[PDB]
Amino acid sequence: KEMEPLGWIHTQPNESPQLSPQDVTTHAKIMADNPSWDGEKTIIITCSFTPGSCTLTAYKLTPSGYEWGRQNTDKGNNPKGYLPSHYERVQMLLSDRFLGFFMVPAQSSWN
Amino acid sequence: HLDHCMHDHFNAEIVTKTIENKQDAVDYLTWTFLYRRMTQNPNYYNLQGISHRHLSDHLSELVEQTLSDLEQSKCISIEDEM
Amino acid sequence: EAKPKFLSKAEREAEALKRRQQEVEERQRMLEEERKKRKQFQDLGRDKSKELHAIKER
Repeated sequence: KEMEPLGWIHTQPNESPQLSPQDVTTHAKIMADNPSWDGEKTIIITCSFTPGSCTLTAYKLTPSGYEWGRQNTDKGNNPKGYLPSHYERVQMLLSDRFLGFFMVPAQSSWN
Repeated sequence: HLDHCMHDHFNAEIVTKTIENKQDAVDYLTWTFLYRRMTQNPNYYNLQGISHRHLSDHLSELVEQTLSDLEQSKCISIEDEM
Repeated sequence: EAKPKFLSKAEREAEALKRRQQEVEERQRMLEEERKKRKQFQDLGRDKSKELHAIKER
């Protein structure tokens, strides 16, 4: 409650130069169902597993992308009407200067 | 560690008429090391800030707890609640 | 200020009630401005060069 929802992070098996259409539909369904998710401030960090490393890319939804992903039902890898104007890469950077924490479910675990 | 061992000296300054009201109980408590350490290490003393509101209300809760302990012991008497 | 004033327990909890009413009012204000930001985000998707060249060449 002291913090605001900044979106979500997820891992990818391998690096794509574009945001997934499943990620923009997931982000826009979460936005359409939760009014505490401001589309300017919420992102999708993708931690793609490159060889021996991790490549992190944060993406934001444009107002075109939230409208398309809200109306979308095609859960495939190439749905109709999916453009690279549906997202914009936002600046994301790392830190030794402060520490974050985690929240797991209480009764069960996360996986 | 005066906030746990307070009631003796509050009773003693009350019978001296040093503490004649609860305002002078806070004013007497400002002379202690407890007041000087509540502003430098607040969370040792269950404080939440070094501001005048936090410090004044924690001192006022301290004195109105110890004087409730002294009036419930019938050691002192509180008129007009002050 | 400098000298901490005594505040009575009724007065202390009245100040605490007024404080928590204030910050629940700014939480409500921030939530309805969040609704405003959300509606705003939602319905946005629904000679001279030659004379400078002359100065640079000079």
